[PDB]
Amino acid sequence: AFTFAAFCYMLTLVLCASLIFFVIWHIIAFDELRTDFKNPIDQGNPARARERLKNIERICCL
Amino acid sequence: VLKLSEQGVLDKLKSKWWYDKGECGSKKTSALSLSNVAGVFY
Repeated sequence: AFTFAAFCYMLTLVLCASLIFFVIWHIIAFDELRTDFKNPIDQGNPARARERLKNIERICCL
Repeated sequence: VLKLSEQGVLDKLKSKWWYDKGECGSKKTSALSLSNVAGVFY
């Protein structure tokens, strides 16, 4: 029957979706980082270098 | 009969044929239980 442990399990079940969301966000951000890294890292254009650096910083902050 | 009663034989037979062969078992708080308010948590 309903008890303290069952309620704990329900609440953890609801809160584990958040952890799944967080890890999915992690892997998406790291896939973007890989797309930036494995792709040529030439920074000849100052604007391109600044944009890439700010993207990296933004993802790290996130 | 009296000797058996003092020796406890009759009580043992009583327990055996009434309880040690019963289909059922052998044998409190007014505080609200979690079953009363389960729907709230659900």
